[PDB]
Amino acid sequence: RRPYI
Amino acid sequence: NSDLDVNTDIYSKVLVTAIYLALFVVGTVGNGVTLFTLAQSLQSRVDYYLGSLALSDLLILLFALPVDLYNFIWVHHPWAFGDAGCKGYYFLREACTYATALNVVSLSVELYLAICHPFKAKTLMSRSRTKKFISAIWLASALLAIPMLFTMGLQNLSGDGTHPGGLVCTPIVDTATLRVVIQLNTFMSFLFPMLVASILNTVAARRLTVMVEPGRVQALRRGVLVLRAVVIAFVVCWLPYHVRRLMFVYISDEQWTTALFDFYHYFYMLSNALVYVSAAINPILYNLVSANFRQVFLSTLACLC
Repeated sequence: RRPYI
Repeated sequence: NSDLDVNTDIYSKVLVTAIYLALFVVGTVGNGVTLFTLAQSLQSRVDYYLGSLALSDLLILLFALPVDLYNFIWVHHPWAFGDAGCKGYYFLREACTYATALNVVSLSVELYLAICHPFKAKTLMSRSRTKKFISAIWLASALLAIPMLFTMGLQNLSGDGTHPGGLVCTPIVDTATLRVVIQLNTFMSFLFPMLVASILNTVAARRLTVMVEPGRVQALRRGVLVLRAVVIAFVVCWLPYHVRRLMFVYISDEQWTTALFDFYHYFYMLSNALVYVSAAINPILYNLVSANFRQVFLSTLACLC
C-alpha cells in the first residue's frame, strides 16, 4: 500500500 | 472504496493545525513588515536579496499553507481544486525552494567578496544589475521547477478509477522518472547549494578571524553570524523533507504496509511543519541580531496598528 501524497 | 483515507490522530491533526496557524501569522507578519521595511552604499543589494527571500517565504506561507492544511492534512481525498491547482502548487513550492537556495548561495558569495575584496565590492553589482540577477534567480528557479508541471497531476485511485471520491493529486509519471526528478530537486535545491554556502561560510569565518574603520567589523561579523544561522536552519529543516520524498519512492509496494503508511504521514506532518518553520524563521533571525531592524520593525507595526 504505497502513499499517494 | 474509501480506503484512500489516512489513519491520523485527531489530536495530531488539531496540533499541526494550530502550529500551522501560528507559523502562518508569525511568518506572514514578519516577512510582510520586513518587505515594507526594506523600502545605500552596499546594504541595498543585500536588501534586494533579503527581499527575494522574504518574498519566497511569503509565497509559501500565504499560498502553500492553506492548501496543505485543507487537503493534505484534513481532507486527504478527493482533490477539491483543479489540476492547475495541483501542478501550480508543486511548481510554486519547487520554484520557491530553488529561489531560496540561490539567494542563500549568492548571499554567501557577495558576503565573502564584501569582506575579502572591498575594492571589488562596489564595482561587481550595481543595483540595476542586482535586480536583474534577482529576476534571473526567479526565472532560473521557474525553469528548474518546470518538471512539476509534468510530473504531478491527478489520478483516480478508487480501484476502478470511476468513483469521484478516488480523485487524487498524485505524480502521474513512472517510478523511475520520479526517482530521477526527486534526485534533481534534492541535489540542486538542497545538497549542492547548501554545501557551497557552508563552504563559503567556513572560509568567510576563517578569513574574518584572519582580518582581525575598526567598528565596521562589528557589523560585518553580525552579517556572518546571521548568514550562519540561516544556513544551518535551512539544512536542518529541509533535510527530513527531502528524505521523506526519497523515502516516498525508495520503498517498494511489498514493503509498504499500513504501519509505514501512517508513519509516512505523521512524518509528513513533521517534515512540512519543519519546512514552514524554516519559512517563518527568517524575520526572527533578522530582528534578534540586528536590533535596528527590530526597532524600525516596531516603528512600522506602530505605523500600521
